[PDB]
Amino acid sequence: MFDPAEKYKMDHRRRGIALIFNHERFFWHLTLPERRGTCADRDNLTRRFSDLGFEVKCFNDLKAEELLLKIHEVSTVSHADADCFVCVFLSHGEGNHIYAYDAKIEIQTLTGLFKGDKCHSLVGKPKIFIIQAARGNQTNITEVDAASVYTLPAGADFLMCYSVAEGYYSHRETVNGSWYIQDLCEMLGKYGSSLEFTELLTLVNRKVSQRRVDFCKDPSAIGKKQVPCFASMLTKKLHFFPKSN
Amino acid sequence: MFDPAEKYKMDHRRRGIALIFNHERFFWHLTLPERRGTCADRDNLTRRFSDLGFEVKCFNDLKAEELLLKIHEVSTVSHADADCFVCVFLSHGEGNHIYAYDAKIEIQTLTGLFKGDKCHSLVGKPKIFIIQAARGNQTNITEVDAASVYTLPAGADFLMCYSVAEGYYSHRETVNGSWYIQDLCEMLGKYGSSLEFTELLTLVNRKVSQRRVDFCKDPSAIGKKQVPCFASMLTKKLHFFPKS
Ligand SMILES: Oc1cc(F)ccc1CNc1ncccc1-c1ccccn1
Repeated sequence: MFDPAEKYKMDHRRRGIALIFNHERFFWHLTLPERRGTCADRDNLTRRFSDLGFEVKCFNDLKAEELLLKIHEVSTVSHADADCFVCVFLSHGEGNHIYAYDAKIEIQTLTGLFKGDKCHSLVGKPKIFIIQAARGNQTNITEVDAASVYTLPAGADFLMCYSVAEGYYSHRETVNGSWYIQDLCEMLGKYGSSLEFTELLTLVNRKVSQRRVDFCKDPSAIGKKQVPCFASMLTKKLHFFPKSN
Repeated sequence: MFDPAEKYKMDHRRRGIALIFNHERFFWHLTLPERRGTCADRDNLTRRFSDLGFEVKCFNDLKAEELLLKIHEVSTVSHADADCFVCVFLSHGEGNHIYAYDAKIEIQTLTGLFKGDKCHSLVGKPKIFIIQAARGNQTNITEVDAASVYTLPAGADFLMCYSVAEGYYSHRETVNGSWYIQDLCEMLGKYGSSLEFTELLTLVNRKVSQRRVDFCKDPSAIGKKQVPCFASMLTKKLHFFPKS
């Protein structure tokens, strides 16, 4: 009775929550550059996830204490009547860390809040983390960052989506936002409501990888290709078909 | 005109090569245990990949020099007439490394041989690495290893398939072989020729994660669940439809 086309049950009362932690500026003593264009990423994601039925909650430039407080709140609330959970980090990072305004936080302690034991109401439901984070260097310009955040998985029924893999480069337009987020949001717009979500992330991999880097205004940006990846521990096909209003 | 259902071109003369590096025993001074049951993994993979049209080349207990020589040979040969490339490591590992018989090798130097620049004849073609490697701890029994190998991606058009993620445990039956390889090989057998390959790996994630660990013969094995993962940098849908 094992079914090769089994779908996650996506017929709960609510789609669920999408958190977006948006980080544009950092405490002076961290000496991290501003992420001009991140607000376009935040707004584009808010529209696309909202249109798929998510209750989107955005937070701008939280300090570590506030960020840990919000994400613990969301993890200890009931998801019993929700299909799934989405969490987005738009920041700088290094290895297994993301930067809040004032300090780095271990990604595993954030994903850990939504694992089986700690969040019973999300057991067997998709938990999707999207991470646009790279190394902070030091009218619509393209800024380019080295990959820095480990493309780690997170546990049963987690999907971890990364803007860039080791040895590649992350691009952000200061007005239009991140290449990865622009291409993710275009694909959510056209295909989010019909295509299997990993099939859609594969389109994003193609779109981002096909962006040409041979004729760049800045000569030092030439050859710096971007290739995203995703680490799936999903156990079923994931669709975001339109819900009953 | 951008196509949301675009498939990798899988209509070349040959499917391509599948390498399987099978490591059962290790140099005494490494203090690594034998991997009893790995030969079942090697044989099960050989049958399933052969049935999908791969030219399977197996190597048993190569030392670092021999392993680097074989994999460099395969990387510098023409893949122009091939659909794709598969490479399987059945060994112990730690972090960024896999064990040959005598020493550890950086996984990135092995995958790096098949990247764009270094292997022009595989550009735009799927490069699939399958890694059954965990920490060597010091009739058909179940041995259990802590996850140890980083679940890293490689580059454009690579798919990296891992038996186990951080915090989970890898299981091997000393006769029937690894849980991950048994479930992978069952799914290749039933669905390899019809299903999209990442869809099939998702079935393997479910099969392996549903294997119960509450009533184990060894009490210290209770609660040690196994969850695999894959890191995709594929740009299109990957199918292994029967060739003609
Ligand atoms: O994936 C990236 C991305 C990068 F930007 C730079 C390096 C890597 C590869 N490292 C890993 N990838 C997956 C899981 C764990 C690690 C890891 C953990 C601890 C120490 C080293 N690596």
